[PDB]
Amino acid sequence: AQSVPWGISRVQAPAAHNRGLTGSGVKVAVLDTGISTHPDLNIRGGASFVPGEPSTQDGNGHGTHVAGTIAALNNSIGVLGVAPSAELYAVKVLGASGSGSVSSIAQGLEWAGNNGMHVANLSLGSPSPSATLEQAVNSATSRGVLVVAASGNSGAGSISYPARYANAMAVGATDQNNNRASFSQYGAGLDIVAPGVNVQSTYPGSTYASLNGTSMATPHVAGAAALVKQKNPSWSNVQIRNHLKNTATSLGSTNLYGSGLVNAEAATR
Ligand SMILES: *S(=O)(=O)Cc1ccc(C=C)cc1
Ligand SMILES: [Ca+2]
Ligand SMILES: [Cl-]
Repeated sequence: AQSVPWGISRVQAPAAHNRGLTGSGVKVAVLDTGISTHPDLNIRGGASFVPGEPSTQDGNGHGTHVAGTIAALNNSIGVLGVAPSAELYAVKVLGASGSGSVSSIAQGLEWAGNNGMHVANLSLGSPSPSATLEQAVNSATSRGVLVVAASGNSGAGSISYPARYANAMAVGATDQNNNRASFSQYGAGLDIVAPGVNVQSTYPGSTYASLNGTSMATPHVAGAAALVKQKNPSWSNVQIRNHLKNTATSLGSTNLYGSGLVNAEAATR
């Protein structure tokens, strides 16, 4: 049996699926700890930039979890992604510990821009800026990648990097009441929010697990971007980003929520 995690329903992905929109034909890179082989995922390719971890399999769990929020397969098992037919790429930039470097992350962004990705999900970041990282965000953006990044989990009213950069689409986290999760960073540069509490997804060991974080919110938006790109193949990264924001549901101040809660139904209508 398949179930639909609450956040997938909250962003109204099923309404898009019912119009034939699944993310088919859209390439989405998950820049994270890898993605493990899993019967509810279809991994098309990828690359590793973590020295000593040359495989793209996931020794941590987070990247597999993020991948399933984007793209868990629509079938009779497991869960269901926002964009269940997205073409899914494992771009390992963080090791099994959950950390990498700005260089590995930048290499993953450059890979995305050199390999035809439409969306790059970066459920990662730091409170400090990075010139290396910034250059790579801008380069990927110039190559047509929509960079979608987590705002961070410190609870502060400023957002972390790379989400803070103008050419990243910064995503904060909401709870089941459509309030900002206490940990979700907010403030200048915040673009949008999505579910990030008690998010069930695919997990290594061919299982399913729940996590909290802006890392869980981000892939809802990356998946919604893929739905919008399938509907509107000619659109740029900027057009997709703007449309997601323009069709989001206001939840409160722009400082706290950006444009508000992503709405895949309104974005694909
Ligand atoms: S996540 O699991 O919520 C991990 C994570 C995401 C983002 C940052 C900073 C932007 C840090 C950790
Ligand atoms: Ca499934
Ligand atoms: Cl729906």
